[PDB]
Amino acid sequence: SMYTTAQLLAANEQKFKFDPLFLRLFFRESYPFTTEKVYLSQIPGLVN
Amino acid sequence: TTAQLLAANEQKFKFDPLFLRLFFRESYPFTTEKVYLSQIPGLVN
Repeated sequence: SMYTTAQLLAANEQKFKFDPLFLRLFFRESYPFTTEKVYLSQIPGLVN
Repeated sequence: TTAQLLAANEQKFKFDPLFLRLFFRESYPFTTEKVYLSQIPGLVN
């Protein structure tokens, strides 16, 4: 029952900066593996 | 004694609307008692 008046003027969304350069830049190929575990192997190449 | 008024300058102080001209545009007259300003956090973990 309030008799006052109000007129909205602006509603601004403050958003924190966030930009993914590391994902866009180095990690470029996606391998979705359906199994339980993943294997990674490195072979040394020091021949005496 | 006669005389004549050849020149008469008007003094002025260096005044210029800079902040209002640069940062304040889009005037909004309002026919309302009080105004509302609102903002949304937009902060998610």
